[PDB]
Amino acid sequence: LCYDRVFSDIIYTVASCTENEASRYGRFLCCMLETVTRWHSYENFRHVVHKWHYKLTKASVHCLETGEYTHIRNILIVLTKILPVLNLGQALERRVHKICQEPDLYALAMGYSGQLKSRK
Amino acid sequence: PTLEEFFEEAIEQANEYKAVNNSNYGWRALRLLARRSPHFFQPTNQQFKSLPEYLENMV
Repeated sequence: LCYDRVFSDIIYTVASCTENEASRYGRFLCCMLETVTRWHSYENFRHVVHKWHYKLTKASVHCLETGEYTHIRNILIVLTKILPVLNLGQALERRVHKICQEPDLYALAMGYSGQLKSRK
Repeated sequence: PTLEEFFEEAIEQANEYKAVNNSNYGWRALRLLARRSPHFFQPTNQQFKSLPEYLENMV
């Protein structure tokens, strides 16, 4: 239940960070995420971790395709921190659209897109 | 301000030029809803389209 509530409500907690508390929040998020993916692999657990990843990427695209400067900045630095198929493609397309639509946010978006292309 | 000295208007105003349309206040409301308002971490999960919609319901 704790992991559920941490993976679900990600949106506003991310939106409410002072440009580096988003980094400190992504650090712990990626730590517990790599914990889950480590002791993940088992069928029901595979389904529930699929649901977690789905809710996470859904909140991510929802926060990216809209939700001006503070939201997109915080979610960009967080997605960079948790960087280590269809969901990945959709997130990459939305991030590329947000990047091409555009200062420093464009640089962060280009860096995240490059990291995603490398980790493709 | 503890949830009542801060807003003081949202309850009294409930969207062209309102107060829940400004991010410089909506951000601080999200910073204040973190310390208090136990219904913040509550698993709502209803996919509110915009932050003003989620914010007005939490006031």
